Order: sequence, then structure tokens, then C-alpha cells
Amino acid sequence: QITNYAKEAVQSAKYIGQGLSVTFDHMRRRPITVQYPYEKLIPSERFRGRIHFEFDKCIACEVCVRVCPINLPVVDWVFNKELKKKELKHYSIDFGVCIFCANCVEYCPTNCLSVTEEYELATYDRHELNYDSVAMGRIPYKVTQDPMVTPIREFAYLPAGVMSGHDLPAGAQRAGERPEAIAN
Amino acid sequence: MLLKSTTRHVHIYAGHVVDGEVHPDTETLTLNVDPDNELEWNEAALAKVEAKFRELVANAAGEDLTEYNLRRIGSDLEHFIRSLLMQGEIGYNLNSRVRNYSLGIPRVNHS
Amino acid sequence: GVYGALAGLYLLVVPAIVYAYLNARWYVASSFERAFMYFLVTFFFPGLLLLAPFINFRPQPRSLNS
Amino acid sequence: PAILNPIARPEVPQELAENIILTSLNDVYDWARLSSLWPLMYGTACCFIEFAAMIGSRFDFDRFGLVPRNSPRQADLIITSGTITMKMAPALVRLYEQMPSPKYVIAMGACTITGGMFSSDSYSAVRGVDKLIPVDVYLPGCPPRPEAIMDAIVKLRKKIANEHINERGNLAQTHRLFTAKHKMKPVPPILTGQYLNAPSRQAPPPALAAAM
Amino acid sequence: MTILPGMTVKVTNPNDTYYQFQGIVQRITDGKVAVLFEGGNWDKLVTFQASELEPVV
Amino acid sequence: LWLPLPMLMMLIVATVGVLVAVWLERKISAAVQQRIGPEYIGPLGILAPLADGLKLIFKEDVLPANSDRWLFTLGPAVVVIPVFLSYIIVPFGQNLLISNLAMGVFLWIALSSIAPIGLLMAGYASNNKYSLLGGLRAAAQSISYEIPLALAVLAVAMMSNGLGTVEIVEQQSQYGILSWNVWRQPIGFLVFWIAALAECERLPFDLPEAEEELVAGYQTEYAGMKFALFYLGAYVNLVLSALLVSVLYFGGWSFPIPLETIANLLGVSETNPFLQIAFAVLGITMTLIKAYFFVFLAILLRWTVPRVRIDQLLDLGWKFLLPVGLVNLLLTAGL
Amino acid sequence: KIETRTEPMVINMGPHHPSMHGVLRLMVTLDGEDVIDCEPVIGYLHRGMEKIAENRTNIMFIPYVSRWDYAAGMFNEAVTVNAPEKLAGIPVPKRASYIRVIMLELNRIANHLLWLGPFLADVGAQTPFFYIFREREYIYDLFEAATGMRFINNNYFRIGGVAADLTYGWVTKCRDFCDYFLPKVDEYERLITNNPIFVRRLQGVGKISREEAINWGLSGPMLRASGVKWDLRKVDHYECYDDFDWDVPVATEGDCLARYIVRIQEMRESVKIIRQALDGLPGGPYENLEAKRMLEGAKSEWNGFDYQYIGKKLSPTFKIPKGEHYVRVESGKGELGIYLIGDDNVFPWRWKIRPPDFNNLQVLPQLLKGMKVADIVAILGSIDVIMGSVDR
Amino acid sequence: GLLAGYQFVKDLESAGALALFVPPEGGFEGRYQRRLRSKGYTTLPMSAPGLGDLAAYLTQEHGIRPAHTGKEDIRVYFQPPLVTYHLENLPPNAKGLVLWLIDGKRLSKQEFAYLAQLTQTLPKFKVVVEVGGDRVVRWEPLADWVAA
Ligand code: SF4
Ligand code: SF4
Ligand code: SF4
Repeated sequence: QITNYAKEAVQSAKYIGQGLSVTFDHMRRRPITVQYPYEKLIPSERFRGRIHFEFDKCIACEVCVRVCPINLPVVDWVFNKELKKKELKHYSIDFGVCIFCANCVEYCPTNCLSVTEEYELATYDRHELNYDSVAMGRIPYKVTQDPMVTPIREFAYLPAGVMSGHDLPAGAQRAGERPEAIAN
Repeated sequence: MLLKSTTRHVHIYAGHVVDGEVHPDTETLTLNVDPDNELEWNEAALAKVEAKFRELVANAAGEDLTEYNLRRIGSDLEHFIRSLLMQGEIGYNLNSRVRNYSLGIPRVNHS
Repeated sequence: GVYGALAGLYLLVVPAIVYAYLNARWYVASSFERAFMYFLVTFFFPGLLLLAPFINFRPQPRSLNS
Repeated sequence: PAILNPIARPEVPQELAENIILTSLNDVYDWARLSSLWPLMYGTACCFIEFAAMIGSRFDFDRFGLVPRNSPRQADLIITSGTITMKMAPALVRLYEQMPSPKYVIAMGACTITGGMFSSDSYSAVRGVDKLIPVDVYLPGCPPRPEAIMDAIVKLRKKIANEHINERGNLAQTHRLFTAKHKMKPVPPILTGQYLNAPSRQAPPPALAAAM
Repeated sequence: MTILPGMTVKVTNPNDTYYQFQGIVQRITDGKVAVLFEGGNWDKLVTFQASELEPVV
Repeated sequence: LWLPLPMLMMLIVATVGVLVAVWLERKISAAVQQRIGPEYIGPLGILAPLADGLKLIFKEDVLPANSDRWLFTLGPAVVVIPVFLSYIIVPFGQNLLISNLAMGVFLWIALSSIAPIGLLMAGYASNNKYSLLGGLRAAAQSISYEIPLALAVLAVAMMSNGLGTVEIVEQQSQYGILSWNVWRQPIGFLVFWIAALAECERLPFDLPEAEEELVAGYQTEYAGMKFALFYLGAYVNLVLSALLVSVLYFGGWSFPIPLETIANLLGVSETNPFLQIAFAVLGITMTLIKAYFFVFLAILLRWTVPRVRIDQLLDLGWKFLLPVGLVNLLLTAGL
Repeated sequence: KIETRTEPMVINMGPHHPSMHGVLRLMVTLDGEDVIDCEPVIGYLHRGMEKIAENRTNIMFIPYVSRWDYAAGMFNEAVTVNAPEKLAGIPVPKRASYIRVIMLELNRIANHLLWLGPFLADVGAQTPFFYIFREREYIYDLFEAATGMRFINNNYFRIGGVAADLTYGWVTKCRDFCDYFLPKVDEYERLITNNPIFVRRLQGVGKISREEAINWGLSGPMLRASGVKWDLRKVDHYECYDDFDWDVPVATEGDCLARYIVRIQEMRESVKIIRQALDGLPGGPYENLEAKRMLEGAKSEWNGFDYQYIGKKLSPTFKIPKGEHYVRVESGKGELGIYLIGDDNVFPWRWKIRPPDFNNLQVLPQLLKGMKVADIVAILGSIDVIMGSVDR
Repeated sequence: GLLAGYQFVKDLESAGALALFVPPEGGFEGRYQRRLRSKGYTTLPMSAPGLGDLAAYLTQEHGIRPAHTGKEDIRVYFQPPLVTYHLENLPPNAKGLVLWLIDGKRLSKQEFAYLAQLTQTLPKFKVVVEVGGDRVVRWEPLADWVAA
């Protein structure tokens, strides 16, 4: 009646008041966001960006092909029966077909293939992703050595205690390789 | 229902086009080759596929009206449109705003 | 409407001060300064829309001391 | 012949002349399109979580200007996010045909470029979405990082600023229509909209429930 | 000290995430040197700025 | 061609009033999710309302296949003309009024009644099944929140002895902040504010179809310049409804003596050239300090409440906001 | 043009589907407000996964498998490497056994954090969607440290154990996260359990009893919210989950409110298994294990067959032996299983994935029997559905 | 600044090999391949990491090996050399073409000078190798950049 609609409404007229001051207190916090072209995020030590190649190390034995998920890396090789060894002449991994699973870099004894860190490889034509053996053998792009990036670190690379990579003036990873070599 | 087969170079519909709004029929098949203009055509090869379009509709005129059969025709036109390019009859467009060369790259014959 | 005396006080000279104020204390300003910061933009907006493509807030290039 | 898949020579001269003002009013056209292109909220396979992570907090989507709109009429950009099979192939070209005319598809992931791990032997995956729609910017990676999808938008903003205002006649589709009459026998549809109240679920059939 | 393709170097500087890892150098360039780290399973090579790398005998 | 000076100066502050409310939507709603917002365009996002609307012009505003042609185009032109005509009411400033109509808070509720036809001739004409289901639902939502909003203005017209919107805000100019109508009508203001928020804001609207009762609402098959009238014509009503809150209840152009310390949302010194222009334009526009607090509130209230469904949206307007709208009118009378 | 008839209106939910669980197509039909029939048209994302597996070796297939349950990731690599390691009798080192448990429990936390985002948006509150992906990027960067990718495509599980051991500052970096996140599981529980509007959207909405939820074939937090208490980690004594104490969360009500509180208490129970596995890891952290391999480098208690990350690094030409199999893993959506039968060559003869989200989906037409239109997505979201596991 | 004239057109015909330092978000690079293209110069935007040894790709015919994926043989697609093939198509009623390389900061220093000493030895042909990042787009010849 006239004695209910000003008391059956305060049950939710004050729930928004304890919902407004909660959401309004999210604006006081620092905006956790990683602006890409100006603050690139440093990848991990095991991140699999794209493949690096050394031309004078792969003696044409195609274990890069036999453990590939889709038999991708194109090994163009002759038998070369004059010098009693097989030597290749081309090595092309079609990116775009290339998932970055890195089975070639695991099953190799001679340590030829290797993963870089770059990922910003986004062209205008798919046939420009057929990286040649001298086009995979170029230098990586390191996100620290660029005079526009302010390269912030990742989680599990901050020091122990902090869960943000923005306002970090110094520090390192939260463990040491050899503290316990001269101690124990 | 408007059963159809929409690939990039081939848009086979089941029905005749009456000024943009397609009406689904039971007898006819509309085909427009290259709605996006990726291949620059000419006078002859726009009439060469009619020797393959009207062949494939007539030769396969004993099967059902499913979109599996409208696709099975369109997968043979787009394998005839490619055989025009590997014979060098038509060529890619260069006024086109995209340049991905979806039917293979330009390459010379025997090195 | 004043022809050129009071209009330039609203359109040009005071919004050029806010753009210096917007660059300096925007991310490091407190919980009280940020709410006042949104009021000057919602008031000098026909002033700040004029000198919009002349000032770029892109960060300064680093020196690479390492 | 001489060259397999030859390139047709431009016989049109492309007299694209203007003064300073009409290329100043072309800078306003090209800036206002690259700076606020709205993506269609499209996602099929695993490379939607990589793109849904970019909508969120750690990487801001709407920082370059990209407000995602979930209908093809309002949106213009479409990020081909995940594997397209033989089904979802005509449901995507229908999603591409119903957009206003400066569209700019980008591809995304290894499966819309070549059909990444489904190129060797899959009986229903369209190997690459350039078999269906014209792609502006490719993007390999499996999945691409959410820092790398904002790289392909950076490459796409370099493609909008190249676009000329008076070359808008190629932004409309052409009509090379033909018409042939078939002799195929029409069939009734398979998937009508009844699952529960179909008269095949309520009771077991005779000559089989005896030994049941 | 000049670093030839085949020496065993390690990073020294503390303001970098690749902080004390050692690995074999590969593919020196005009101003940069790449070091194949071989960290655990997948050997990842990261460039460096032709300095800050104390070699190991 | 608009030889009236007051009529052009109002059409600009009804045009820059949209771009404030679009930019404020993309920065307040990006503050409450801890992200930047649109950077990289303008300084910090100032050209995001310009560039979002300028790209809507340059797109092919194409029709669907089998649609009505004269009602598709006239669809958005009935939603946005009465919310643009009803800016002729709001008298921001002591020395500014465009037209002193002898009514006008009744002409505003009259003109805001034509907008359910604009959602009907757009939901019908776009001609798919999910825009009749969305058009008949969007039309049946401005219906229910219109009688509560017209009774909030009945109470504040009883106290004001008129409908002239200068004579309303002149009754609150005798005591500065003691005689604002919010202090005397604290239950008819929430009836105004909940109903006005339920006719133009983005929390009780079926346009984001994450609930999938329809496809994407009634503006699904719209594109281009027609879609810009449904999009940059929704914030025209968010500003006008927020203006009329700060005209009816909160006193338009009313405030005490400004001679205070530096804590008055201004600079540092007392008599600078910077406070004389923060006073004189405030001696021209005092209401759009208040009117951009409820636009700040309506954006912030979008993320505060959950998305109430349409089954409980019309169980709020008819069953709650209208009986409270009645007993407020009797309590504003004697009884 | 559209006409207004008195027949039941059938609407097409569309394979566009602007949501974060893939591509269905529901031809649901309406009778004013209550739906009366609903057929799911699935198979839009059938990329031919059982036909691929007949022409792959095992180590060529582990990159393929984290795409079925692509919300989780390495829940699918666990089943694939457990097809011949449980058949050829390859012994797993116990440090790798406790390393897998840390990854599988970190996936289940990241599994329920992808379900919770779109689900809370479907039933109401839209702003906690962005504060939940912020909690998901902490689990991504932990997987990014040990494995080289964020959430899928991490060839980390092997037939002989795990691929490689962890990084250095890792165990102290869960202890930051997995002791910060646990105050927030109790935060998401108070959104739906309090605020009596969301319980007016979930009480009795999509109910199923116990006996029909076992008959229809259901597993995971659709089965356990039907009062069944069947969890495959306790049932099948699987990979050192029996060395910990933990509970199986049951809520015997059946409604969609019962599936919220199971999937919240499986986040909280997964943090308890993490804290006991980090403290029970047999060599401790890796920055302390490699030191003890340096100070006593000849032969110690360390460098055993346990305290290492793999038993024997297997050849790429590893033949799956002859004999059938069915390997069960309680995934984040239900029970995930493969049916391997192999000849003695390097390829299997048949690889029948039993998806945990396939057999939870067939009750969705039965659950949508008399339910309104406004709670169609609250039923569809509450199955923890992922299209890609359904369609394979 | 804001209103750009046509100084970028005359700077490319003068130097022959430019080097653009654009903001790293893109969008303002391409307003200078429009004034370049309004003055008759066609533009072929390639990719800089995708190009192999530029002797074998720009002026020589190169064997692009396709992805055989285990279900083919090792094919070799001998593409024609790009600069001489895209110049023979263009009639002499227009000017030459440019090579607007993007992501040019990952070319080696030897391959910068080879793109510098080739644009003079080839008539009516230029390169605009977009390299580096800056707050404002500004250009300089490649002759000064390789000596920097
Ligand atoms: S895997 Fe290594 S050894 Fe084998 S072919 Fe490739 S590069 Fe050579
Ligand atoms: S990156 Fe992966 S898919 Fe590509 S060649 Fe190497 S192992 Fe094969
Ligand atoms: S390539 Fe892999 S990650 Fe990318 S969309 Fe396909 S399945 Fe998903």
C-alpha cells in the first residue's frame, strides 16, 4: 500500500549503493594493460617464435621431416657422389603451414635448427612466408634493442612478491642458477 | 531453400536471378564467375567456361538436388578456371586491392 | 557571442594549457585528480577538438644505455 | 607457353590526379577508416581465445579503435579466427557478403592461411580462407600471440592509408551472370526443426523390443 | 673482446631477463651477435649487442 | 540558412554534446575494466567520436533483399527528429533561452512518444523474423517507462506553478542549493531517473544479444549512415534526459557566490585569466557541469546493475515505477 | 515479408553465434514463451581427427591433440601419451608423475576460468568478464615458462614422462598466484549465491535427476551436480592423485545452481592439490635439485630413476604394441577417453576419441523442454560446452 | 606535420633509395605511398624478411620450393625475377615502380646497401625501405643510413 513501496524498495536501493562504490573503486586502481607497439612484452626463455637455420650444419638426413606433424621442411638435396657425402642445396619451411610445435629442434644431434623469439611476422601475401634458407638465417628481432619499446617483463619472470611487470625498476627472476655451488 | 555453392571464383546458385534478389527454383542454375575480380578476363574465356558449365550441368543431370552436387560441379569449374591460367589464357588483375595470388604464383615454363 | 576577445580564451589559450596538463599527470595522478581531469575535457571539448591533430602523445624514444 | 599463371598488363593508364585539397580531404577519409574499424565477433576454433584475450584487460582491443560488433551489417573488419570446414564455408561467405563495402578481411592462424595441421590429410577443411574470401593481411602462428594479432592490425592500418578515394569502383562486385537449366531430381530437406516431438522417440519399434 | 662464431659466452648485465645463461654463439652480424642458449628442451637463440658477454675458457 | 544565431549555437552544443558522451563512454567504461581506452587517435581518444562517425558515412548503406524501401529509410528519421527537436526546451544559462514556450516539459513528453513508431517502422521494414521480435519488444519498452516519467514531471510542475522550463528553474534560484527540487522530491527524482535510464541507456536494451532471445536486436539489418542515426542518435537522448534531470530537479544555472578558495574545481590563484573564463562560460553554460555528472552516472550505472531481462523489465515499469509515481503525486499534493 | 501466424514459431540460433564456446546451430521452436523442440546441428568444426590419427606417429600427434578440449590444453595430451605408456608398460618416473599433476590441476583452474567468464555474462553480470581473463593470464604465463606456448600447442607430455623440467623462479611463482587466486574463488561464489536475482535465474532451471543423468551418459560437473560423486581420479587410481587428501564436491539438487557451486569448488579443490604437490615434489624445486646434482655429481640419492623428468627419451620410430585399450582422464568438462587399437606398426589402427563434451550435449534438447527463451543460453553455457571437442 | 605536400615524391626521384622512420602503430606510413602513387609511380609493397638473398630474388629467377607436406614431390617453382617482371608489365606512359618494403628493420646491413646500389644501376626503379620507429614520420636517403 502506501506503507510498503518506500520499504520494499530499500532492499535493493542500497544494494546498488554497495555496488556503486565497489565499481567506482576500480577506477582508483592502476590500469593493467600492455600497449603493444610501445610496450612489447618480453617472451619467455622457452617461447617458440620462428625457426632459425644454419646452412652448413644440416647434412640432408631429413629427421626434420620425419618428426614434423605434417612433413613440412622442404629438403632439396643431391647425393653428390664425387665427394662421398650427401649435401643439400635448399631448405624451405613454409610458414602459414608451420605450426610452431618445434619437433625439429628437439630431434637433432648436430644442433642445426633452433627457435627465435620473433612473432610479429604478418605479411600481405602467403607466398611471402616461404622463407628461404638464407631468409630463415637472418637475425632475430630482440624487443629490448628497439628504441621505442619499453619492454616489460612477464609473470614468472618478475621477482617473488610482485604480480605486475609495469612499475618494476630493477630485480631479476626469483631463483638462482648456482647459489649452492660454493655454499653446500 | 536456395541451395548454393559459394567458392571464390564461382557462385553457383539453384535459382534464377531476378534483379539481385535470387529466387530459388527447381529447374535453373545461375553461375557468375569471378564476383570479386581477381582474374582479368577477356572475350574468349568468358565463353570457354560455358563449354564446361553447360557440359557439367548436362552430364550430371541424373543426380539429386543437393548442395553436395552443386559443390561437386563448382569444384570442377574452379579446376577448369585454373587450367585456363596454367595454359596462360587469362591473367591476374592488377587494379585489385588485394594481391594474394590464390591460384599459385606466376612462374616461367621449364626454368 | 564575442568576436575574438573572450572566444580565444575558451577555444585556444586555456585548452593548450590542459594538453600540457594531460600529458604530464594522467597515469600517475591520484584518485582525486583523475575525476577533475575528466571534467576539464568534458568542458573544453570544442576547444580541445580544434588542437587535436597538432599534438601527439606518443612516447619519447629511449636511449638504449645497456 | 612462356609463363604459367601470367599477370595481365594494366592497359588502363590510372590517371589518379588531384590537387592538394582533394588529397587533404582524402587524408580525412583514410584516417577515419583505419582508426575505427569495427571487427565482426567471429570465432570458430582455438584461435578465438587468442583473440578474445585481446578484447580484455591485459591487451586492450579498443585502443587502436576497434570496437567489436556482433553483426555483419554494422561491422567491417572480420578476423578469420579458427578453422573453416566444408560446413561453415558457406556460412562464412554469407558473413562476408553481408558487410558494407570497405570490408578488409584479415586471416588469422595457420589454419586460415593454408589449413595448418589439416593440410596433410583431412577430408573436410577448406585449406586456407583465400579459397573463399579475399584476405588483406595474413598472420601465421598456432595460435598467434595476442601481441601478434595487434601486429597484423598495424599492418592493416598501413593498407587502409594506401587506399585511394576515386578507386571505389572496384569496391563493388561485378555481374558475369549465366543461366543453365538442369535435370536434377529435387529432394525434401533432411533437418527440419523437430527433435523431441518427432514421432520416432516416444516408443520402441515392433519386431525388436521382444528380445530387448 | 671479439666473439667468433663458436665461442662459449654468457650474459653479464643485470637489467635483462636472459640474465646469466650461457650458450654457444651463432651467426655474428654487423653490430649484433646471437647466442644459442639451449635451455632445457628447445634451444632458443637470442641476439645480443656485441658486448656484455663474458666468454668462458 | 539558420540565420538565427541562438539556433546555430544550440545545434553545435547538441553536436559536441554527443561527442563528449561517446568519448566519456569509451573512457569511463575502460577505466572500470582497468584498461587504457582508445589511445593512438587524437591525443588520448578525443577523435574517437569523430572517426567512429565519419567512417559510417563512407560505407555502402545497402538494403537487404526483400525489404520495404520507404520505411527502411524513414526508420531512423523518426527516432531522432523528436529527440533533436526537444532541445528547444532546455535553457542553459541565465542570459540564454532559445524559445520561451508556455509549456515544454509537456512538449518533451509529447515528442518523446513518437519514438516507439520509429522503432516499429524500422523493425518491420528491415524484414527478417528477428527484427519483428526485436522491434515489437523495443517498442513495448518505451511504452512502459513513459507514464512513470510523465508523473515525475507532474509533481515538479505542481511545485513550480507552471510548465515553462524557465519558470521551473527560477523557483530554485532563491536559495541556491537549499531549494533544489531533489531535496523536496526525493522519491519523484528516482522515478524520473530510473525511467529515463530505461528509455535511452544501454543496460535495459536488447541490442547486445549475449542473451540470444533475438539475433542482434532491431538494428540488425542496418548499416552505414542509417546505423549512425541509431547509434549517434541514442546519445542525443542520453544527454537531453540528463539535461532535464539537471533542469527540473537540480537547478539549471543556479549556484551560490563563486568567490572561494582553490578547491572549487579550478586552478590555484584567486583572480587569474583562467578562472575568469571558467566563470564566464559558466556564466553562459552552468548546466553542462551538472548534465555531465549524470552522463557520468548513467555510464557508471551500466556496469553496476546486472542485465535485467525483458520479463522483469516490464515488471518494473508497470508494477513498481507507476504505483510509486502515483503516490508521489499525492504526497506532492496535500492528502 | 513476415506474417503473424498461430503456429509454433521456429527460430534458427545461427552458426554465427557471438559467444565463446564455438559454433552450434539450434533450430529451437517457440510456443509463445516456452520452447517445445530443439535440435542441435553440430559438426561445423569436424576437421577429421580420427582419420588423421591413423596416419601419424605418436610424437607427430601430440601437437594435434590440444585442439579438441582447446579450453584446457594438456588435458588432451595426457590421454594421448597414456595410450601407449599404459600399453607398452613404459614406467613413468615419479617426479614426472608429480609434474603432470601440477599441470593437469593448473589446466582445470584455467578450464573453469574460461567457462566462468561467458557464463556470468549469460546470467547477468557483464563486468566480471574482464576481471576473470585477468586471472587467466597468470596461468598462461606459468605455462609459457615451462612450455613454449600459452594455453594450447605445448608438446609437453611425453610417453616416458614429461618433456622437460620446470624453470627456476617457478614454484615460488605459483605460491604468489595460487595463494592470491584462492581469495577470489570465494569472491565469485558470492556473486550467484547472494544477490537474489541470479538464484531466480538458476533455481530449477534445467533440472535433471540422478538416474537419468547416469542413463544419458554424463561425466564431470554435470554428473556430480546430479548427486553421483563419481570422480575418475578417485575411482581409477590415476598417476599419483591418491597421494593427496582432497574432496569431491557434490551438490545434489540438479538445477543450474547446482552446477555453479560444483565448478566453483573444483577451482578451490584444485588449489589444494597444487599446494600438496609442490610440497611433495620428490626432488623439490629445480633450482635446488640441479645444485644437488652438482655437489654430489657421481651418484647420490638424486639422479635416480625418479627425481628426473623422463624415464628414457624415446625414439621417433616408437611402435605402439598390439592390443586394445581405453584410457580415461577426468577432464575439466567430464571424462575424456580414447580407444586405441594398434597393429605393431607406428600408426594405430583406430583412435576413437570419447569427448567429455559430446555426451554432455545430448541432454540439452531434453533440458530445453518447457524452459523459456531467456534461459536458453543459461542452459547452453552451463554444460561447460566447447565446440571443437564436440565436433572434433 | 599534418598537411603534407608532394615533397616525398621529389625526394625519392632525387635520392633513389629512401628510408622511412614511421610510428610503430602504422597507419601514417601509407599516406606517403598515396602521393607517390598519385604521381604515376606504381608501388609493389613486398615483405622484407620474406625476401631471401636480394640478388636471387629481385634481379634473378628464383626457385620457390612449395610445401610438399609428405604427399608430393620436391617441386621447384621458378618464379620470374620480380623487378624486371613487374617493370615489363607497366607501360612507359607512367613512371617506374617502387619497392615499399615493410618490416625492413630485419634486413642485414649488406642488404641495405644492395638496395641502395641497385636503384641507380636500374633505371626508373626505386626502393622505400621502411626501417625503424619514431614519434613523427620523417625520411632520409639510404646513403646516409648505411653510414650511420
Ligand atoms: S633434424 Fe637436424 S640433423 Fe636432421 S635433417 Fe634436420 S637439421 Fe639435419
Ligand atoms: S616448427 Fe613444428 S611444424 Fe614447423 S617444421 Fe618445425 S616441427 Fe615441423
Ligand atoms: S591452426 Fe591450430 S591454433 Fe590456429 S585455428 Fe587452427 S587449430 Fe586453432
